[PDB]
Amino acid sequence: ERIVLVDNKCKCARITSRIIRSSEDPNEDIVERNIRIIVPLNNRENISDPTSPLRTRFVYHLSDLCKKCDPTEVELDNQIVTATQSNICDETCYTYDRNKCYTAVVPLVYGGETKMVETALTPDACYP
Amino acid sequence: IRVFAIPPSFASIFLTKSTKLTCLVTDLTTYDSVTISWTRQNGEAVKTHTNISESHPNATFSAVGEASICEDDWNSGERFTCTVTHTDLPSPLKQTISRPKGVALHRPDVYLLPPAREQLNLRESATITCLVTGFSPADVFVQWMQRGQPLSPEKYVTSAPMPEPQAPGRYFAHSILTVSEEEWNTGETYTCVVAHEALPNRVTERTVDKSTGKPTLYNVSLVMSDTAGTCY
Amino acid sequence: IRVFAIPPSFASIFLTKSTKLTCLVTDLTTYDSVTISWTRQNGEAVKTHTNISESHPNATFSAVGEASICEDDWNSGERFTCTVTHTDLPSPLKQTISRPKGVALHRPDVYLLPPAREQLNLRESATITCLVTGFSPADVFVQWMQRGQPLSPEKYVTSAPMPEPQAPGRYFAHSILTVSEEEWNTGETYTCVVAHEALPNRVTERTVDKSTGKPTLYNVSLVMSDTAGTCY
Amino acid sequence: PVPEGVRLADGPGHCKGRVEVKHQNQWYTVCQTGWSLRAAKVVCRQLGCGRAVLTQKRCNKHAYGRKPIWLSQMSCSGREATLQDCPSGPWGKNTCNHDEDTWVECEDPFDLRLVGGDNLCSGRLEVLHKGVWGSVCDDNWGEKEDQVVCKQLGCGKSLSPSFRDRKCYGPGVGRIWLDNVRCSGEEQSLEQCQHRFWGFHDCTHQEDVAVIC
Ligand SMILES: *[C@@H]1O[C@H](CO)[C@@H](O[C@@H]2O[C@H](CO)[C@@H](O)[C@H](O)[C@H]2NC(C)=O)[C@H](O)[C@H]1NC(C)=O
Ligand SMILES: *[C@@H]1O[C@H](CO)[C@@H](O)[C@H](O)[C@H]1NC(C)=O
Ligand SMILES: *[C@@H]1O[C@H](CO)[C@@H](O)[C@H](O)[C@H]1NC(C)=O
Ligand SMILES: [Ca+2]
Ligand SMILES: [Ca+2]
Repeated sequence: ERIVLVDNKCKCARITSRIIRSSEDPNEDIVERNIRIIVPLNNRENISDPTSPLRTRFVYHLSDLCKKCDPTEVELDNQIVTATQSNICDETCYTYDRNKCYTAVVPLVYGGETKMVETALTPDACYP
Repeated sequence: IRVFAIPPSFASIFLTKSTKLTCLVTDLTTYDSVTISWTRQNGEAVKTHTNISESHPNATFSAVGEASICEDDWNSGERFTCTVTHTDLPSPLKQTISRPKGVALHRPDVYLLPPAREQLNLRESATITCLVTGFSPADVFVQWMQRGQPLSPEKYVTSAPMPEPQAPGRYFAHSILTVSEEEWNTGETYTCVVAHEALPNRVTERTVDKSTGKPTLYNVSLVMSDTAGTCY
Repeated sequence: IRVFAIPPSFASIFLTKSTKLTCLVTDLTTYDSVTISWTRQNGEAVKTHTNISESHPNATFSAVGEASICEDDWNSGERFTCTVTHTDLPSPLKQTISRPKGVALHRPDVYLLPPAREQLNLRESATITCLVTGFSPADVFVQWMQRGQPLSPEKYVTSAPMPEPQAPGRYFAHSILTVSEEEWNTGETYTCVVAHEALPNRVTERTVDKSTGKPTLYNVSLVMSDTAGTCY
Repeated sequence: PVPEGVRLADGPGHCKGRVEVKHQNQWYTVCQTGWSLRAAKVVCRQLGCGRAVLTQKRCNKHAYGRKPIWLSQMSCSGREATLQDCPSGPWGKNTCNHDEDTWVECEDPFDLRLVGGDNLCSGRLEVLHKGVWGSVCDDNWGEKEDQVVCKQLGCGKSLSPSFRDRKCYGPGVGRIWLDNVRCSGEEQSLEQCQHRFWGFHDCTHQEDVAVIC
């Protein structure tokens, strides 16, 4: 019955909130705030850079995670108008995305050919 | 005995998409048909729908004369005047009307306040407040919507835009939507649509329900896994 | 007395874009200019710029073949032969070389093993091993780069692909990189770029440094700035 | 005395323009006091355009385009398919208070194409929102939207590709229109399926999606 507030997939943070009915009285029901954050201990600071240093500090601004500037459509009396959902936005992130695929260009040398081939940083998402 | 000279606001030129201009002559003196003729700078009579008002409680004759000139005349900044021609009590009134010229533009920082926990304990009449503040031309239109469908206009009262106390140039305007407490306690989503000139897409929608409100117990879990490079 | 029959590996086709062919003749006989003629199925002579540039202690001359056979002709899987014309010891050395037809393609599942702490405690050198394992075409090309520029090919040692013990159709190779102790302890990221036929992208790269490879110390710092408030 | 087909003329195409009406082979322009997006939805649903967007009651010079004013006033419920279904009861009362006309602007109808294939119903997926032919994203691309796209063109069912023919059938050039297209299998067109906003994606062109039917 819990709804998903954000389901951010490159900063692993699944914010859900449920109004769990703790009693028959509908006033003392507590509004839960489940924030499930999966912290990659082996991912680097720039995830598209293999040679980047390992990430030691993970900072999760939940005001930035809960941001919404996909403009929704509301229906007025004589018009359909795009509606901005937040005043915050008008970005670095720590985990790979399962839907996306990230690539890196590495120099491969056989003598002096120096062919700049590409490398699939994750293998499963590019070629399932 | 009173008169009005209402200009088209940003409400009446956005939800209806037609700049309606009327000078509400309100029960001055018993006349057969109070003619109302809007005029431009040269002074020709704009084609005005002159409607005779219904029987007032004070029963003196009133009229509503509206002429829907389009957006170019109001956007150009040209003053108007309805030449209300008086044969009975012959005192002509030049009720002038013009757009605000050269006013500033500041974005409305709209916030949505859920009903107070003190108020919900009385089990009726939850009041949700759409605090629209920080708008400079002082013309704001606020509509409350349920699930994308607009609410009744009697369900909410939007205050007139009063000046901001701290900031001199900006203004603010409340919107008290009174709903049943059993409606708000089911987590029903309430959306405040606010329209103003300074907004980029010209309409802002903020949503509130019991899930969006301040959580009384967080459930933070920080899974520290060294193998999940991707996300679950 | 020994003539190589070295085939074009997938490195020499994937990087140089031309299937380089050779049959290096070492200390065979005293014949003035050892004539290497690359012969196809039809037997016509392709352009063979034979190179004589190696000095032998036995005063026996050397010859290296050269063929510009295209990739589509080699991938059809035909039996090739340099028909070496001999006037001294006139035995036609029809050396046979062909593609293994119908072999399976299993991608290398590559792991980068950081050097063991026992070799770290010597304070002399560190040995980084790349475990390119489980590849079926059995022609591996692993190249090392130190945080962006490629390393020297003589700095690392690449083992020949031996048959994998626990799986019949797989082959495994080692890439041993012997770097200094103070180079490893500064935290330079060492990459294992391996090129192979069997991957869809044909090139993958794994990365280790001091922090990533071995969990000697995990300085994690988690900051949750807001942890409150409204969210929708 | 009833709508006999409408049109949106004197404007940018057949989807946007001044709304009119037909009765016993006289073309009558429409002017109403009670007119909202409901009557716009009925007008754009009848004529053939995609979806109603905006409706004004705009000014003009009264000498130009003086078709005679449709005196019967309707109040459309919103989900009516045709103006026959709209209640046009009162015939005779003049309701056009001011000498204006109604300007309905509909969305252009949905044209979904498979571009890049070898002249079958295959290739990368391309959609038409307003005037731009653009691709969609594959964030979460499943079989339900696959068979929805295959049934939109009327070209059978999906063959369930294994990303080889999906990758080899074009990288796709153009603005990405749709992201996170989550279908159900029963929608007759991709516009009925939920997605992100039109053109508000998070993926590049290399993350394009092809559909093989
Ligand atoms: C993370 O690494 C990637 C790859 O090195 C960076 O992307 C490069 O950005 C520069 C500057 O815009 C471009 O010239 C390159 O072509 C990009 N390379 C690739 C493969 O996209 C990226 O900028 C890095 N991010 C940060 C924050 O440092
Ligand atoms: C540990 O991480 C914190 C977080 O940024 C950093 O300030 C500190 O310098 C780090 N210490 C070491 C020894 O890496
Ligand atoms: C939320 O709290 C419940 C206990 O009330 C717990 O079982 C559950 O695991 C929590 N959610 C998460 C994501 O940890
Ligand atoms: Ca994708
Ligand atoms: Ca997406």
